[PDB]
Amino acid sequence: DLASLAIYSFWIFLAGLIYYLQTENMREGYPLENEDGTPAANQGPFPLPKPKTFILPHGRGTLTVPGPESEDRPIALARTAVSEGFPHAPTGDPMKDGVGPASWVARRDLPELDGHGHNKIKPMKAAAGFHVSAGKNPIGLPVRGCDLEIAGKVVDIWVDIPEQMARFLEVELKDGSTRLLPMQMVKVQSNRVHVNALSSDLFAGIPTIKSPTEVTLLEEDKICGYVAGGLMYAAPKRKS
Amino acid sequence: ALLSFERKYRVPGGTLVGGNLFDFWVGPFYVGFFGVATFFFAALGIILIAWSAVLQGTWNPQLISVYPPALEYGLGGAPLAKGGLWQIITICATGAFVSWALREVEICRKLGIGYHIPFAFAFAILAYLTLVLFRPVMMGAWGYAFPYGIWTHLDWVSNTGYTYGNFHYNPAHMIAISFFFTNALALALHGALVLSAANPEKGKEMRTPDHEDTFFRDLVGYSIGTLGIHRLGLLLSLSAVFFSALCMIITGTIWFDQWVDWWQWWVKLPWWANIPGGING
Amino acid sequence: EYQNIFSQVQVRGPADLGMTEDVNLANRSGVGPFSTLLGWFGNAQLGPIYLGSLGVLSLFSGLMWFFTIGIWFWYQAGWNPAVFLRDLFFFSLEPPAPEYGLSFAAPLKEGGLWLIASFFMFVAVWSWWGRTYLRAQALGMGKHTAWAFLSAIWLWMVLGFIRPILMGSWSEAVPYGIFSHLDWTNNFSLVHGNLFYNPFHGLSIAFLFGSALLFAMHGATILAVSRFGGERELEQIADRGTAAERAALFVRWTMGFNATMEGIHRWAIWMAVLVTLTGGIGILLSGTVVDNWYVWGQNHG
Ligand code: BCL
Ligand code: BCL
Ligand code: BCL
Ligand SMILES: CC[C@H]1c2cc3[nH]c4c(c3C)C(=O)[C@H](C(=O)OC)c4c3nc(cc4[nH]c(cc(n2)[C@@H]1C)c(C(C)=O)c4C)[C@@H](C)[C@@H]3CCC(=O)OC/C=C(\C)CCC[C@H](C)CCC[C@H](C)CCCC(C)C
Ligand SMILES: COC(C)(C)C/C=C/C(C)=C/C=C/C(C)=C/C=C/C(C)=C/C=C\C=C(C)\C=C\C=C(/C)CC/C=C(\C)CCC=C(C)C
Ligand SMILES: CCCCCCCCCCCC[N+](C)(C)[O-]
Ligand SMILES: CCCCCCCCCCCC[N+](C)(C)[O-]
Ligand SMILES: CCCCCCCCCCCC[N+](C)(C)[O-]
Ligand SMILES: [Cl-]
Ligand SMILES: [Fe+3]
Repeated sequence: DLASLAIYSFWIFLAGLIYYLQTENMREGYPLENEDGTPAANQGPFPLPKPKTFILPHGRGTLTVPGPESEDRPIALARTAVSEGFPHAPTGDPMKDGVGPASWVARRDLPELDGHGHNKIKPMKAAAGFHVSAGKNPIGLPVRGCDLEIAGKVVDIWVDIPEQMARFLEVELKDGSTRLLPMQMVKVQSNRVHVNALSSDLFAGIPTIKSPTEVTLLEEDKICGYVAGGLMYAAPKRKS
Repeated sequence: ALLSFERKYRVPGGTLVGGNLFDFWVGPFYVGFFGVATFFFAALGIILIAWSAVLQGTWNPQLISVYPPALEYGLGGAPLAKGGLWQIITICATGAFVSWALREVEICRKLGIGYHIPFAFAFAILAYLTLVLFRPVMMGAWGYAFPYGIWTHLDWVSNTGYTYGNFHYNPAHMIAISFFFTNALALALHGALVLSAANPEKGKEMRTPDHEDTFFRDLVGYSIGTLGIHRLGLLLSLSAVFFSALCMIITGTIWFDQWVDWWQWWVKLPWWANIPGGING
Repeated sequence: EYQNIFSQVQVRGPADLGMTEDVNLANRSGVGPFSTLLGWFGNAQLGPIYLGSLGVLSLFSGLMWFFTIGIWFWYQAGWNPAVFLRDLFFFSLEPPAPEYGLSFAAPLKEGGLWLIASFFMFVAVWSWWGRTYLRAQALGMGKHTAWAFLSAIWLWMVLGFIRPILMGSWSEAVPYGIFSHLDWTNNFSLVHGNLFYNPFHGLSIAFLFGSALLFAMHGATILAVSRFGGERELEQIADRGTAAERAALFVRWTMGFNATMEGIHRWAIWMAVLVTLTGGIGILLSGTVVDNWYVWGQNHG
């Protein structure tokens, strides 16, 4: 009858849909590799999809996925076992080297632009008309690390102009230079900003940005990866 | 094997129990101590379900059903064949669910990300425990719990609901249904909005978050934004499950009459309770 | 630790008049105020809104639907505001009696008003649909919102329009009332032998529950990786960063399959539209083709 026909029709449609969906989610990170980087023999049941091409705004070219994958940076790790499946030990400083939870991806050394072609993120001192409108203004507060020591003070907020939100604190260190701190990794309090991820001695190691009025997508990743990695790698200096 | 970008994340550490003992993967799967625990509880539960199928006399998946003890066993144990298997399996299922949440915390620590996912998953574990643990304990018998069976768990929903008239009248049920409905709407919009920007009119360049905020403002006058939409989806669905657990923890415990009759507090309010006409008097 | 559910600091700049593209700027309002309250969770800015011919048409229609129902509620209350307040949930604007078939000749007090209000609702919703399509066109975006919106319109069209016509009477349609539309739903299932046996109801429930699982996982994830700029999803599609990598590896290490930044949004749109798509088929077949889902399920078909 007509209802059994409808419910068989649907299950076949759903099989096709799941297939389409699984292959759409294969457009990054494939083909699979062995831990030495050569292509794995077994790539799974579904094949790769035909490539698609994104036209990027503002004259920044195209992207085609799937397409040639390369880390485009050195990975300072070594095998800890003789068979597949075990962890890879850092061979140096995992925070200096950008591995594990401190990892960064080699994105474009360009800033993200808004719908008009201007830099998305600007320090507030250069964003006309932008001010703190609610909450505690962190500018001027000292910054405390997880070792309960003071590493610097907030000298600006870097803001998302089109989305009107704070994205980075700009911290001045005891030697006069500044670093960016992700907003999502600080705790603003009445009389201080507290940073759980980093101990005070690790602030100088935060990657620095090359022009002082803009931050590129690559530097954003290095900064954020570094700060997040301190949760694992700076635990020998965390207190309650 | 490994995603092309995966090797740099497969570092030692982040575990909560065991140190480096179970700090390894099987194919794509992280294991960890709670990976082993999950496998142990799951394996045990499955075996116990197959044993339940032997005692019940059928192997059809649409017919297998593990029932709780009868109501007369109160909150004691019961023989295996008559509710004991449900009791052990219920323990196993809790072990597997909690181990799953904790294995996720371990995955979160290695990856250096926040704990929002396992936290969200704990609300689903909470709704399950309301149905099989908190509510039966408060009502004084395991028998008020639901059976493990594809279709019989549905029969329990119908019977339990109709014990109180049309269950639609539970006011916490009403609120929970709203969050479920609003969640699905917000998920459709969120998916539609990102894709419509990534995938513009043919030959046009990729749009920007600005186009996304412009679209919603043009349409309804307000855009919650790209961080807010994800805050919203988290809150909408966690709320829906919270009010689900609530709508059942109060049913049969503090309210046990027909749910439609609860609404007579509004109607009987003294200033209008005797004005004639309308629908009520 | 900081969770990113609410913002610690709010910043504000000039009001964002928005992207222009091919939009007719003559039809954008002024910006509303800024809400600090909304600012803790999402954006603070209200406005502007776009109102063209379709927008006025849809809004005037929808108000006329709302008012027609509320005028009837006042009549049932004998125009007594205390009765109106007391019995608000119990008032109901019912469709014509079965005797009137699909005819428009039913008297106002016995269904004709239901038809007026349904006509206003019919206009209101389809105008709004064309509006979701044309707002996307002006900005140069895909029509994903309009097509997804179509999936909800389908269930609504089935309940109040297509099924009544196939059944041959307007009385099959849903009444306008709080408790009465709840009763109608309960009644519908009893009369068709338990909707729990309707396999499309069962799938619909799966996608509804699944939608909650998915938005829970997706929103939790993006907040979990918002320390790496994760919520900036379009740029992460154009130029994968460590947020997208870590979000994928969570899903891989947890349950073994892959999820890209774009891919996860295809799951999102489909999980959601499938709720009302399958739902509409389950209602459409109830009473037209299948009288009793329990009986139907006994022959498994
Ligand atoms: C005749 C039936 C009654 C009725 C009686 C009931 C009863 C009875 C109950 C509900 C409850 C609910 N009803 Mg009601 N309900 C009716 C009509 C409706 C309508 C409608 C349109 O009419 C709607 C939308 C709803 C909606 C809902 C929700 C508010 C809620 C279910 C979600 C939930 O608890 O998730 C919570 C999620 C879970 C429990 C899932 C947990 C999953 C676990 C943690 C992990 C699973 C792992 C799994 C084993 C792994 C699988 C293996 C794989 C290999 C990995 N009801 C009618 C009037 N309703 C239920 C509720 O609120 O429960 C708390 C409930 O008990
Ligand atoms: C939530 C409120 C009610 C309830 C009311 C309903 C109603 C009403 C319906 C279901 C439906 C289903 N419910 Mg139930 N159900 C509840 C509690 C549960 C629990 C639990 C808490 O342990 C589980 C595991 C299930 C499992 C299921 C499936 C048999 C089915 C599809 C689920 C789905 O898509 O979810 C959303 C999840 C996803 C999309 C992710 C993938 C989930 C997979 C498919 C789960 C497979 C579980 C498997 C069959 C049993 C595991 C056994 C062991 C592994 C051996 N229900 C409580 C008692 N459930 C529907 C159905 O068709 O039933 C016949 C249906 O109509
Ligand atoms: C006693 C009651 C019966 C029952 C009777 C029904 C009936 C009858 C129906 C459902 C339907 C549904 N049921 Mg059931 N259901 C029962 C038990 C359950 C249980 C459970 C026990 O746990 C659950 C979880 C569900 C779950 C579900 C949903 C999956 C599904 C509705 C989808 C949806 O999004 O609708 C909500 C979405 C809409 C109604 C779409 C609305 C779109 C329109 C265009 C919006 C216009 C808004 C308008 C302009 C007003 C705006 C106001 C202002 C702008 C703010 N049912 C029992 C067995 N159920 C529906 C379905 O599809 O079944 C197959 C349905 O019709
Ligand atoms: C809180 C919001 C929603 C939510 C969220 C959510 N679910 C989640 C997560 C989150 C955030 C996860 O992180 C986690 C996950 O990893 O998903 C991919 C999970 C997940 N939610 C799942 C299911 C699920 N979630 C549901 C609901 C919801 N999940 C909520 C609506 C439902 C519903 C509505 O019914 C189901 C069925 C899984 C896919 C997964 C958890 C997997 C897990 O715990 O694996 C360990 C357990 C086993 C491998 C099997 C153990 C077997 C037992 C020992 C025996 C069987 C006992 C059982 C009681 C029998 C019952 C069968 C009958 C009822 C038919
Ligand atoms: C404050 O008081 C005043 C008077 C100012 C205003 C008061 C307003 C009030 C109290 C409003 C209350 C509104 C309520 C309670 C509304 C509830 C609505 C509900 C619950 C609706 C539920 C479902 C509706 C559905 C499924 C409707 C579907 C309708 C259609 C698909 C339309 C089909 C079209 C038809 C039949 C007509 C077509 C005719 C032609 C000629 C094309
Ligand atoms: C009901 C939509 C959600 C809130 C948006 C309200 C309308 C925003 C437009 C306000 C602008 C009008 N005005 C007079 C302030 O300029
Ligand atoms: C569950 C509530 C829904 C969120 C809506 C807006 C809530 C306002 C939250 C304000 C809290 C911010 N504060 C003051 C703690 O910094
Ligand atoms: C795109 C997500 C795929 C999820 C599908 C899950 C199917 C579970 C429900 C199947 C059983 C329901 N029923 C009645 C049709 O048998
Ligand atoms: Cl909550
Ligand atoms: Fe997203």
